[PDB]
Amino acid sequence: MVDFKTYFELLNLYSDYAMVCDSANWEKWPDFFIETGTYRLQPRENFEQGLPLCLLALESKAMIRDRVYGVKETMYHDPYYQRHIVGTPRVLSVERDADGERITAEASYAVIRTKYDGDSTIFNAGYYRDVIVRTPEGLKLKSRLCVYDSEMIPNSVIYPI
Amino acid sequence: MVDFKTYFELLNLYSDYAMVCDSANWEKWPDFFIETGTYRLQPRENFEQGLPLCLLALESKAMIRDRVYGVKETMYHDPYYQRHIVGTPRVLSVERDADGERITAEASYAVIRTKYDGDSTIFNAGYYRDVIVRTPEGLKLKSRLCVYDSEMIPNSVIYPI
Amino acid sequence: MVDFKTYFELLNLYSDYAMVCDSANWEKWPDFFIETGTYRLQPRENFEQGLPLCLLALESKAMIRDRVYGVKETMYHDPYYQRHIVGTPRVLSVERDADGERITAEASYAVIRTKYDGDSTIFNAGYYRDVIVRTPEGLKLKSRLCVYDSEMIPNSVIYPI
Amino acid sequence: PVFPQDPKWPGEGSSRVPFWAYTREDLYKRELERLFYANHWCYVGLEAEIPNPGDFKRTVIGERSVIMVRDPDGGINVVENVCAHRGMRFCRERHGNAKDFFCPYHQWNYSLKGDLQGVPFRRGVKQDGKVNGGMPKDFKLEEHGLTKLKVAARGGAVFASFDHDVEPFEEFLGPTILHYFDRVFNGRKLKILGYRRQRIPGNWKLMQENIKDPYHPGLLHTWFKSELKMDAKFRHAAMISTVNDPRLLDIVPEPWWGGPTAVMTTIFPSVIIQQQVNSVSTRHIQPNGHGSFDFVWTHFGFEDDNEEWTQRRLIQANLFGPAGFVSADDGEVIEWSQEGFEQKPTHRTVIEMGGHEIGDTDHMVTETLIRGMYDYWRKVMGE
Amino acid sequence: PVFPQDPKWPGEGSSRVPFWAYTREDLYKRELERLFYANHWCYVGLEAEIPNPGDFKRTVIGERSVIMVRDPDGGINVVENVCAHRGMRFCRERHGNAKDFFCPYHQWNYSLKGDLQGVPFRRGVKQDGKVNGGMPKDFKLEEHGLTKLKVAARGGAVFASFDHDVEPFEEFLGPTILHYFDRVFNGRKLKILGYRRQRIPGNWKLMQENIKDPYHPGLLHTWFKSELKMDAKFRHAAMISTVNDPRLLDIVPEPWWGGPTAVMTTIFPSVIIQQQVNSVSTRHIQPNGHGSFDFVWTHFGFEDDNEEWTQRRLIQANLFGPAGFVSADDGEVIEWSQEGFEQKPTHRTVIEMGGHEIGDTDHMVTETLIRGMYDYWRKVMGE
Amino acid sequence: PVFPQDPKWPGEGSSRVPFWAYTREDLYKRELERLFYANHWCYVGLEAEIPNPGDFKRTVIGERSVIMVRDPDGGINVVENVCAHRGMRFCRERHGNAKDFFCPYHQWNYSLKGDLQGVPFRRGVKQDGKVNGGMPKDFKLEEHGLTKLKVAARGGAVFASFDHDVEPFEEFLGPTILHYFDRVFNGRKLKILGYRRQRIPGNWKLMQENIKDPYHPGLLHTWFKSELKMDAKFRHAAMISTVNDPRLLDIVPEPWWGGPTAVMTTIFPSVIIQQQVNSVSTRHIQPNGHGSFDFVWTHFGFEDDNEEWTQRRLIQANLFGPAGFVSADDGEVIEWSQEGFEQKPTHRTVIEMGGHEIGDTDHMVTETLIRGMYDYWRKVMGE
Ligand code: FES
Ligand code: FES
Ligand code: FES
Ligand SMILES: [Fe+3]
Ligand SMILES: [Fe+3]
Ligand SMILES: [Fe+3]
Repeated sequence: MVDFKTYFELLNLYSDYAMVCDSANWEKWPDFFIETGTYRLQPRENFEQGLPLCLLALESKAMIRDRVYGVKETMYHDPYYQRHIVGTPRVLSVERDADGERITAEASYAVIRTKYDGDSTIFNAGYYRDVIVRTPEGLKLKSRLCVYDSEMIPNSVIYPI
Repeated sequence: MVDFKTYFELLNLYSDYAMVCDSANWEKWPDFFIETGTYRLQPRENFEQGLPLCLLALESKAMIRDRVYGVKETMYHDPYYQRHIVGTPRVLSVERDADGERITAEASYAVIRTKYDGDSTIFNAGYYRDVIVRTPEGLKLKSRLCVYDSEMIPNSVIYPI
Repeated sequence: MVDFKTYFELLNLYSDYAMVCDSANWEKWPDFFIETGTYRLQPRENFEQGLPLCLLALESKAMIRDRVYGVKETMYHDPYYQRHIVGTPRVLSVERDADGERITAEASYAVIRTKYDGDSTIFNAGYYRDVIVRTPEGLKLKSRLCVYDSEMIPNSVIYPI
Repeated sequence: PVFPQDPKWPGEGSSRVPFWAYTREDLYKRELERLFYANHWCYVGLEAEIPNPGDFKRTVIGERSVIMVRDPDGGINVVENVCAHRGMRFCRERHGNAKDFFCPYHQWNYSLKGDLQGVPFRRGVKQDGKVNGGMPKDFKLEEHGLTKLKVAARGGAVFASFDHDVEPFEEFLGPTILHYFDRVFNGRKLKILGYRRQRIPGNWKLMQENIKDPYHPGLLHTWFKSELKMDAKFRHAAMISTVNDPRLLDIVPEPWWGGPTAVMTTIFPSVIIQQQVNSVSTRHIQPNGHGSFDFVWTHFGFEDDNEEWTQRRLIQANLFGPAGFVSADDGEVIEWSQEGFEQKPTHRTVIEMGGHEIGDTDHMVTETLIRGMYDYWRKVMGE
Repeated sequence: PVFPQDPKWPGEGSSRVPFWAYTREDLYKRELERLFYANHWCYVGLEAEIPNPGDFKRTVIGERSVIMVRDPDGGINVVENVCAHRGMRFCRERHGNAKDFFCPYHQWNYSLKGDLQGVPFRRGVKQDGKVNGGMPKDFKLEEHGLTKLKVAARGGAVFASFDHDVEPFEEFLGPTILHYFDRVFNGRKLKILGYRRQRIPGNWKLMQENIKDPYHPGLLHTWFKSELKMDAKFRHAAMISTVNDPRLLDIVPEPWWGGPTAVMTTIFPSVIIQQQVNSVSTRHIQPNGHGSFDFVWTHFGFEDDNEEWTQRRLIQANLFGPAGFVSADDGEVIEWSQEGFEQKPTHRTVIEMGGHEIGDTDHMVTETLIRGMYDYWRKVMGE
Repeated sequence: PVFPQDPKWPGEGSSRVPFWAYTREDLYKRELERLFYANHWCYVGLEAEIPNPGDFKRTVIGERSVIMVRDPDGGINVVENVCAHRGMRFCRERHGNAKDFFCPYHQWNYSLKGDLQGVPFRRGVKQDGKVNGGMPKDFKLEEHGLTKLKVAARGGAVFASFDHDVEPFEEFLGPTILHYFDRVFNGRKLKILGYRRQRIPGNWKLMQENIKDPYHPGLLHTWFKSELKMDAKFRHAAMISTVNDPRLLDIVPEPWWGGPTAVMTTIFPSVIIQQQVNSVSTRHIQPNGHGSFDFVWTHFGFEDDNEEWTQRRLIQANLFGPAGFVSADDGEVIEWSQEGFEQKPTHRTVIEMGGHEIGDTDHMVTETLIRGMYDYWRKVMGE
């Protein structure tokens, strides 16, 4: 379904996304997406019931850049550490068009939040549903959907999930 | 010890199990086992002290189907989401008999529970100890042992761990 | 960057470290390091601000042995289970000298503590930053750095992180 | 003296709110008694959430779980999610479809109106040759059904109340606030777009304050002709006012507005109705102790919305909710204010902008809506 | 009026339990004072858990940690897990083997009976050449040992009590409850099969009710000739009654039963003795505040069991415990009942099945055991 | 009687501390009022943490968040982290550099000394063409600044106090303890090595006791000429006394000691100054309710330290902190002692080692520092 080089790059993509959005370099979050890539962060209750509302729907890499700028310069928020624990990813399909190949893959995740002097808590838990394509810069996300179980949000989601 | 194809299938097995038992298709849990496969969910104190009692001992695929039916049609329980975060699996051994090869592998896991409007909590944490065999349908569990640290159970364990 | 066998051994190293330091054989912790290997466990605030103080700084395999002996025979501590959930590792670089090849890799971790009859909690969360070398016994840690987010420690750190 | 002893409000009027008004659990329990469980209509949902007969949605009033179910006749019943036998909270799902309510501990069955229809072993069990058990024959089902609530449905929204002698909904809101209520809920059929939920660790009143605070948006939300009106008792209020991807605004005016561009309507004590540009939502306050509350956003649209307008509402919902460019600030500052209050509960706030008078203004530079809120609070709570 | 203010029980008798009986923490502290710390034998374990001299198992009574250790002479001592110097809870392991107890803060050493044997520098320290420090010559070791408990072992089970003037165990249970106790603990030596543990967020009494509830199993547990007997004060009770993989039942009757098929025996307030089909266990209640309790299942078999019987018990344990086909319902309904109680603590339950009498019945269609339980409760706590 | 009811201290003197001294929340709030918020200097940090103007560090006193900032003139201001408008805790970072403090809820601006410099729309907003809103013109900025605290800096350490009528820092410490204070903080400029943090679930007093406990270290820490002195009021104290990788010791004496090799100085109620071999740190107590406290280790060195001495201090820090060979035991025993106290809050400890005398000794074999601590405690708390 995928050869070793692609599987290596895929696990690296999941890990890179997780660890970069936990680091001080989280503003590089849009670099994981192609220019037409989308990012949706949606509660399980809306997703399972066919309700289209998300917690966050960035319908372009440009809108993702918008979100990064808003978070970095226009939103007053409690600073916090976050730590992505991404479980073992699974490869579901590889499909082909005239654009090239698309890889569909999933991975469960747990985002752990630590406020400055507080306990580490399960901030947001759910799973990724990704369509991944290959660009000259490596594997990138064409679409990322985060269906999260943690519907009762601990007050606010600021940094990328 | 294993080639890339088998390693890919093995990581996919761990991930498939985790994500399928978190989804609405969790009733397909018995399909990860051969017909004679076993599933035991045992506290660390019983396991380490040589006490044979488990929290749940399903000694055949038939008994696993029984359990699925009991959960689905005969048990009144609070609904909740659960999310398996399976750590990086490790391969310990590959052995050979007349049926074929057996793979022994382990992986730590954390099951995160979210009741309907509640916080996400560590419901049950432990590790898998598995014997994995190859069938015409792919890799399957011959035996799965779940030694769990979270002995003080948050009231009840219903869905598959 | 790395071939399949090295990648397999690498994931096995992360998983082996995690599961061995959660088991009754945690005393084998020093065996994951070469004789000159280092282990530093440092708060994120010290690391990001260039403050050199660690929570624990073992500057040789000998000092790691010292720590193991101290924990096992010289420290009165509440016993507890701990459970490492190591996210998908990422490989950053492979470098070369006449000493051999060094692999730089990272992986996020969440250590879950279970006191004897208590809830399972996030004891310590952060990530590993490792330099890995190949020895006749397999892959070993030349240096392991644990930058942890959980700065407000739940009273005491005893077993290896 | 940082912690209070037999506290008394600092004088008369309401231009200085004491910190202990937010930090005292006895005061909070009295608030549950007098604002949520008596003399008030509290929001329980939208009609579109339960379109067909048998459709039920579980929700809350104060800290009491209730069920809003559509009756076979077409009306809406609201019952308490507590059983009559041994008080089990029997309804566990958030929503679904049932012909009747039932508790499985001993399988007591109630109609969708709360009437006890069945009690196993009620007349006993004859075996050989005796009748065994049974209920005392003075006990009849008429007196042991689910606690029923009175229901007010209007414009697609559904309120309920434990107090059955509460003023009618229209008189509860008053004419001016009811005008804006009907302005959003104008009789069209609504379509649920979805839910967002957040747990905010602050006193519930702080949310009302935050939506009775008109001039904080121009100072707090760095992602940015007004008038403020109140009902007779100063409890409800209405605030009226006139990037890489252009879709993140693409604001199109709508005729039904029909001239104010934004109206934030606080219906005390339970709900906020938000009309902001093209996003329309309800915000349900569900308190949990004196220092925390859950906040549920129901974003909805109208049936006459084509698919472009649905996408418009969805994309502009990115400004609000627990992750919005504008709305996350609110939960953050509410939590920080609660931390401040708990830090020195004998101190006081100063809500003196625009003077000390309480009344409808034609500008947004005033804290008069909060001053009226706490006038009403002092009157209702005897403080 | 939803929250009580100096509440009084709804009349005399015990056919209606008020909700606040489950929601008041002062009532819970009085419960600990009068039911767990006085006038009662409380379960502390099984003899097989400490077979050899020095073998100890840590456990709890109410909310007080204790240690049960087998004495070198062959007896069983039970001491409080609190040190005499500065009250440190020194024993941290669940089980083990110790020559003596010792606290490492200042290394005070106690015999396995709780007697203070050693205090470092007790008589002082000779240095140069003066003696420095030491305890006052009024200080005597005899007066600073571990709080010793009364110990009762019978049939292989071990109870204890802080109250030293407590009635003997046999008279504590009464003849009938002691008969069923001995029916399970018939003198054979027991084999520990294992432990299961669950934290249930409900009032501890709700567990007793659940096993003093004879007709809930036939209505709640969707996995499917009886009599109910009580002791003199109505505190203890005994309930007596007569698939893909076939191994999940394989029920074989055992001679020691020998007539009844199942007996659930509640020993107030601390333990349940369960004999169901082929599974035999103790169920230990360990309260934590008014709204939660831990529940420890010790599943055991007998020494004369071969491996066929050991599996009969092991596989049939799949029906019970925190994950059993039958037992999970119990914790779930207990949690939901507690939520209901906290929702409106002024209300009351209705336990009127089988009438209002309190007494031994020959059928299962009555709530009389709960009425007796709360008769005893009102008597002991004066409400 | 396991739980106290109108408790009274067990007799006179302070050789037996009742368990409820650690388990009562009213006592804890009185402790905050009388030991942390009045008549005491409490530790807020080191000057080296804020070298340049605008440099700030957020910290706490009791349970009240404060900010320690270096003033543009070179002094050190300490202000309360609570806003004057509506009490919002506005400073969210731990440290940084600010021209001024400001709260973003309504953007109130304060000087680095706490003086309210700016209030948006204080004077109103003229729109078209009326002036609207504004603060009442009797409202003065002078009366709504941040609560300012008095600051005492010496030797590089910085204490603060809400009480402005507090005795000077030198008279607060007394001559004997100020000698050891200055002995560590001898005027050299310090370099911060780093921070360690631990949440210990025990009463905060247990930490003071632990560093007023001179004879436990040779018995608890199995990884191992003295005198102990106190100030006039018995509150502050000073305890003075004379492997695979060898670097884990490499103890080298340094001239500034000079003659005592170790000094543990407790400054009541907030801080410990530790000089152990070559590791020097402050340990800040930050209470959170009666049953928990945060503990912040600031490990530091001196500016004249080379690269050898810096690494020496760093490597020797492996014995201390939340993971140290010596220090983890302390948090463990403090937590376990708190558990013991909560188990039976009517009991009492026995601190009778060295008799009942309170005074400076020439040996380590005494509990006199704890007896003096609780003499002072009874006096300040009227018990
Ligand atoms: S409690 Fe509702 S049926 Fe018995
Ligand atoms: S407290 Fe037990 S030895 Fe000091
Ligand atoms: S609270 Fe600081 S400005 Fe309103
Ligand atoms: Fe706002
Ligand atoms: Fe049952
Ligand atoms: Fe110590």
